[PDB]
Amino acid sequence: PVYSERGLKKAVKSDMVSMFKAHLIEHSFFLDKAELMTRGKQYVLTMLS
Amino acid sequence: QAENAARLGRQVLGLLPPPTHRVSLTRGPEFARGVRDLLSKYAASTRPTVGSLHEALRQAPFRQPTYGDFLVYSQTFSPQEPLGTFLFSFKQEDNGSSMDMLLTPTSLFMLSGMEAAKAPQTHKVAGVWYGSGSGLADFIPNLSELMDTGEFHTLLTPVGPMVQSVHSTFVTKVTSAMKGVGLARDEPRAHVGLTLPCDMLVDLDESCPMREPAGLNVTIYASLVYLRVNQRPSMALTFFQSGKGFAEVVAMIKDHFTDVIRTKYIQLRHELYINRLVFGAVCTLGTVPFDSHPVHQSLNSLPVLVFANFEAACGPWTVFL
Amino acid sequence: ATLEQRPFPYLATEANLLTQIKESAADGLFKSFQLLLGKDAREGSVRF
Amino acid sequence: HPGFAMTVVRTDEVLAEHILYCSRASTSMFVGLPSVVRREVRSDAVTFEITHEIASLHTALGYSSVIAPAHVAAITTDMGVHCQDLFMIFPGDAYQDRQLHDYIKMKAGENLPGLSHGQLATCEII
Amino acid sequence: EALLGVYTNVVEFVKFLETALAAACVNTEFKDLRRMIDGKIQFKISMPT
Amino acid sequence: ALDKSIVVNLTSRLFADELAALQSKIGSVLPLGDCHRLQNIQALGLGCVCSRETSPDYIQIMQYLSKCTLAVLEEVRPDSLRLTRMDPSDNLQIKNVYAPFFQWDSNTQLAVLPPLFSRKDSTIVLESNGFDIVFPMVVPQQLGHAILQQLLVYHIYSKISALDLYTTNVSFMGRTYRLDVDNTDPRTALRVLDDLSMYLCILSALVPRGCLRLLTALVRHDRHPLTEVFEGVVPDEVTRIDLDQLSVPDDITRMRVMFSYLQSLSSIFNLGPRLHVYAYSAETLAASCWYSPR
Amino acid sequence: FTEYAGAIKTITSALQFGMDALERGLVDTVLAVKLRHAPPVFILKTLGD
Amino acid sequence: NRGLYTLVNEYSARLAGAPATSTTDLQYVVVNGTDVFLDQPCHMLQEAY
Amino acid sequence: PTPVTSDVAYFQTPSNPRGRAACVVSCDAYSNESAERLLYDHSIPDPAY
Repeated sequence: PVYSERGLKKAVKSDMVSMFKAHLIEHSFFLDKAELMTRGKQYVLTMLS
Repeated sequence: QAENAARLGRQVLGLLPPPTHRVSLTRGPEFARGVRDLLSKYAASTRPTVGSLHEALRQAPFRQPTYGDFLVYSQTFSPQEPLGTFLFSFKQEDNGSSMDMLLTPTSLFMLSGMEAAKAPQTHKVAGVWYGSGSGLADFIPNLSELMDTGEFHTLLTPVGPMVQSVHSTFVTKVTSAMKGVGLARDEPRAHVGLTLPCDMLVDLDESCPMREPAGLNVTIYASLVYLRVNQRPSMALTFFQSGKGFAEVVAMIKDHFTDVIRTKYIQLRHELYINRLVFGAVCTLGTVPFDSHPVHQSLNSLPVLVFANFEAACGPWTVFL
Repeated sequence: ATLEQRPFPYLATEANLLTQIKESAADGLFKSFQLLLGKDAREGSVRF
Repeated sequence: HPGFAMTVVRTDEVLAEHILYCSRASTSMFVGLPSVVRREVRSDAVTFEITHEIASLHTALGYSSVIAPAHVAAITTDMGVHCQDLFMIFPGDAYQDRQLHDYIKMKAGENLPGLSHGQLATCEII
Repeated sequence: EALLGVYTNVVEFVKFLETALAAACVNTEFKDLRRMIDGKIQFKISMPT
Repeated sequence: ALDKSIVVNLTSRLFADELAALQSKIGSVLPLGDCHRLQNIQALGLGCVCSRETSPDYIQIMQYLSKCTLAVLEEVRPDSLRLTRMDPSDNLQIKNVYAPFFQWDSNTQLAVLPPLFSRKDSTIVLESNGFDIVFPMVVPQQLGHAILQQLLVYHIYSKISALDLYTTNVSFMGRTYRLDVDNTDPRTALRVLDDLSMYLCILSALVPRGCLRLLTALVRHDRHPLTEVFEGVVPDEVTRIDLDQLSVPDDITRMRVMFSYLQSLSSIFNLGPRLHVYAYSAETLAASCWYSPR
Repeated sequence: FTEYAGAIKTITSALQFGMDALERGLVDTVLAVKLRHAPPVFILKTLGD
Repeated sequence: NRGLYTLVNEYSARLAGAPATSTTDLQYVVVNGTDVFLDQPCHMLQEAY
Repeated sequence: PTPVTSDVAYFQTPSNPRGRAACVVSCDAYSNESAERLLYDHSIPDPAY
């Protein structure tokens, strides 16, 4: 609720759609991205919590 | 059976005007104890309850309307109305003892003869409550001549919203409301608000803002405009809603009827009749409180606004131009 | 399935229901709601 | 390239969550009694009013509370390369020929119905 | 057709004195604060050399 | 019953300078924006429409003044201003500290006007808060009209100039005064004059001929105390119109429309709200009056 | 009776609303005083030494 | 220009001159100071990054 | 088909092959006439560039 405490204006939805794109690319197939990370269990657990 | 008459002992004696505050001087300063409604700041506690503030809710101001009892032919007042319409009392001559003539704003739309597209919605609705328009004009044979010299606005006294209509076959009994909020008959403890069609009402405060002060008051005005269409005289009745004060609205109305004034006075470069110079008039139909939302409704469709907390305070007709 | 404002004996819950109601009801999270302001927020009357 | 060069100034806005620390007993608080005021009595409703008054005094002389930027949440400013239109700020000043002034204003420039990357941000030119 | 559940929020109050925010303050009840014009607290600091 | 009180919270402690002038005018009438108990100081002044850097227009200021609710001061605490309210239709104590002083009595009539004589006298600026406060003026209606009579005449003869002793002086029994015009926006004060051009030439079209013949019989020999405007010489126009013969039923239809257009001139010469004083104390300068909007 | 006693439940819950929205006024205005007297770290740290 | 102890007190309590709007389409200047919580560290330091 | 002078840096960032962005979640709700100006009006620059 930190994003929509102002109400979904026109400048909030654009800030919120730009995070739909950035989370779909960076954190997706996380159990496959974490086979090649150094951290591993630290990445999956903060993804799954 | 006296239990049914004991209910009238409660409800009549409980519902009376408050008495005059008269205490003899020999009793002492007991008269200060009889002043309860002037006290306005009540004590609050950590957890107040209704048992703490039942005395604060008991003092209420003394509000009461004054009703008008009208006995109308059932041909003019249509047998089905939305129970909050505004009323007018046309008066030409005392012919009989008690037969009175009342004009709803859709009824005065038919006596006018104004065109269809200038009020495109109520022309369908006022064409089905009434005939061609000559079912009412047979009462006033002077509608061709009351419009020429301009005596029609001097024969309307605005009355206020409906309260109750007891309808019979030939005669309809109509009870209106003056001075304030009329008490509703069929629903108990309710209040009849005033209903205007969305078509006649012309809102007046409207801004982008692109700042105007708030207040307590906004006043509904009536207007009645003498004009000519198809080389025949006809009137036009519009409503206004603004709390701007009377010095502005007369200038605000003239900007609304600019094109209507322009089309008429082209004609009197050729013939000047002094009776034709009078143009319009403006009445004050009573105040609405601030920030009440006019609630849209729909009846058969006919979109009809409604104003809660309306109180009626009639004024004269002042001739603007 | 119709909404109605009849004076039911509403039951009380432990969980809060207030998180993001201002912009979820306004953007249509759920169909068939009605907002009541001020003196309208009351259990009105019974009529059978 | 015209004869001069130019520098450009923006702004930026960051939604940040903050940590506020406050030491103990740093303000003395005074709490009065609430009262109930009845007013704006109408025919549909009667409005009330519950009021309350507070005195707050700072107990000690040193600074006793410290706020800090802790966690970036979003960037709102979009860091856009939109430039500020001086035609909007100064509408009175114009050229002598009103046929040429309506020409240059044609070659430069509520018009935006939606924006994709973020809230647009104006730049200047020095 | 059936009513299956008639549910309603209850807002539990949170007193100021039972928040831990009140640890950073000193709370005194003062019956007639509307009577007061101005408060005042005076310091005397001696400094040795 | 009902309550009326407005306590104005304020974000900085006032200086002893500006607290001394407010304490001098403890009974005063000033409008404010919204109808609530708690209120910012940026609604209290009349200076939201009448500022220094903006050229004020006294018609639009007066046009602003019939919209607002009006308030009376009770106390000036060093933090918060405390004000009481004026509502229809309520009896209330009123006290004039208004600096261009006039004398009232019991059963007098009043009205509220913008400051038109000395604005620097009638406005105190608040240096601590940055927002200045403008006090309006309360005037009895005989001088309430006569100032608005002169201000409409002034904008007529300022436009012809595109001098002052005839246009900026408001006359009254015993005293003469100066209107305050240095930077006035005439555009709202001329739309009123545009509508006077509408009424006045229609009044010239339906002039009764018997009433013009009454002046051709009067001002030549019959000299009266209130006809000294014409100075004993007939106007050239009045001799031109009375060539026709007089007939009674022509002027009956004329004088009714003469009558009905004089109903309309109230709408263009309105004051703001009105104040019907029923009792006024002389040595205490308080009064008692009931507020009537419109 | 069930119209009466359902109308006293409305007017209490409208007046429990008044006090329990005024306990929020303490917690807001106490926190608002603290934020007016809270200069940031980067200013106050080098004054601390 | 004044001493820096006065500038620390004024930094948190006084929203400084010419701020910007938030949440709205373009960069407007906010005159309604009832809500806006911004803290701008670009006046005291007098820089631009 | 595309003009031979289109930019290569358009084909690295993930946007649509129209040349103009088509995000309609950003604009106002139920305004069909205003969402047509994003897609096809060329009085304005596209919301990507």
